[PDB]
Amino acid sequence: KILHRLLQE
Amino acid sequence: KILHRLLQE
Amino acid sequence: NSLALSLTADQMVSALLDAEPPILYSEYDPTRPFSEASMMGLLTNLADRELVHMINWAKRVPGFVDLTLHDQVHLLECAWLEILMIGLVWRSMEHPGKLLFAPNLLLDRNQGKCVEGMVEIFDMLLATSSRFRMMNLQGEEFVCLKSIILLNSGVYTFKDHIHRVLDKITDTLIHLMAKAGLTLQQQHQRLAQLLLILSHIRHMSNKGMEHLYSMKCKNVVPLSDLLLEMLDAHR
Amino acid sequence: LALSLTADQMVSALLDAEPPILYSEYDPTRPFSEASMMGLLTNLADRELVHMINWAKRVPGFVDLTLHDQVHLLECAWLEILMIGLVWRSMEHPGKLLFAPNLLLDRNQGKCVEGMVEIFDMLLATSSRFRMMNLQGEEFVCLKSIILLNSGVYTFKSLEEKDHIHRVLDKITDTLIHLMAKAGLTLQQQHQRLAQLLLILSHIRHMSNKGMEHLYSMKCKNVVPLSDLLLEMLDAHRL
Ligand SMILES: CC(C)(c1ccc(O)cc1)c1ccc(O)cc1
Ligand SMILES: CC(C)(c1ccc(O)cc1)c1ccc(O)cc1
Repeated sequence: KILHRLLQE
Repeated sequence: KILHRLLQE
Repeated sequence: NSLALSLTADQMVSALLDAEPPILYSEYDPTRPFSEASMMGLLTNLADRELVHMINWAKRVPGFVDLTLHDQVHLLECAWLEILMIGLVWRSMEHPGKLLFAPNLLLDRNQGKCVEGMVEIFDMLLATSSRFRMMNLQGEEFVCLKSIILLNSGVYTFKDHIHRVLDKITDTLIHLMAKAGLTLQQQHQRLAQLLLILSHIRHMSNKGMEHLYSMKCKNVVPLSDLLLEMLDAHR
Repeated sequence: LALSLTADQMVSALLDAEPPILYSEYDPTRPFSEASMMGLLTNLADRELVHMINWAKRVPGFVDLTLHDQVHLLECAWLEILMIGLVWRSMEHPGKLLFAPNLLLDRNQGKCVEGMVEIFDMLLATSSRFRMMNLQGEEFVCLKSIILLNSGVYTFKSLEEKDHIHRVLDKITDTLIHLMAKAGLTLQQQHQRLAQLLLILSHIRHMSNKGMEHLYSMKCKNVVPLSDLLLEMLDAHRL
């Protein structure tokens, strides 16, 4: 889940 | 078009 | 010069309230519940009849008959589904969890499943209704919102006259909120909250238009020439 | 925090969070095909998304939401946000869409791609509207954050989440009025302009949905390349 990961990092 | 006729009727 | 711009706040409210179309009934079969063909059959039938009243409602919206016939056609073509939907939502307001398509056709989410791809549209509609309820939307506010949709939705796809009338309707909304005792900050806050919901209604219309298109292409139920022309206008 | 900001602090915060304007790979000599021009735009969009994601984190109140809610708001609003940014950059170029400082297009070129011209015309029309209203940079940033917070708020104790978003929305409304009042607008003019601004968001939602269907169309045609992030954003809307 790219968006989910970018939101975290 | 039906809409035209109705708009005028 | 349009007679619309010369009207007062109360006069605008009265004209709009007076233009309101009637609440129609659906076919009265009590043992129909409920397949896909029958479901969409009842709804499209209802939509077709509501459209006729909508077209004559529009002509009674101040400033509308001052536009060329072509502009009138364009605006209605663009806004027709948004107008059905906001009407549905308004009617459904005092009925949490349910959509009052007609007094004798009050549907809930489970029934939305009956039709393929309609449960998503149902949930959006139901969420809008609830939102309207929790905002304690008034009938005077609702008619202003509905005519705003009529004049606004297709305005940028074409002007000055429409925006002057739109401003006029904005004055009318504020006029109502002041009349109701709301403070200044509450007035502009409520104005914004109401107008922001129009964005969602547009979204629902776009989704509904795609759903109605697929239902067309499935050739499940025949659609009236009128409903087909309103659908086809969205290409 | 977010609910504590003054109108001026809100404006400043949003102005400070503004993402940068990126460049495209456009080569004015290189010949344009359908797959290449859309490739440039999709390549550009993909890079803008990364900045948009990090911009959202700086929008007051956004990080106060669950990760699942942030994902939802961005999934819903991403194309609206790109589009309004495009229209804003295009204000000073009548008849042209400034996708990048080195990529200025008109409706003509928006035909190397099938179905693109309709969306372009809507974008241009919105650009005209911004120009007619003399939209202010301070107002633009307010509108953009409104889109992020509002566009998915009705398609989500999980209601305590929605309640906070509405509080922040009211805060941005106050900011807009504050801006208009400073610009010396009458109370009637303020309310009128506020409406005019929010009504634009309806047409931006419309363009986003038309564009979203155009994207799905390009994907299935499998001619133009779509990034993995862009495919997932597109997937969020199903279609
Ligand atoms: C056009 C349609 C039959 C309708 C009819 C009447 C109505 O009040 C609202 C909507 C409709 C279309 C698509 C949809 O998903 C639900 C309902
Ligand atoms: C997503 C897309 C490449 C884009 C890229 C960048 C941008 O600023 C705005 C839109 C796009 C989609 C659809 C479209 O018709 C034009 C551009």
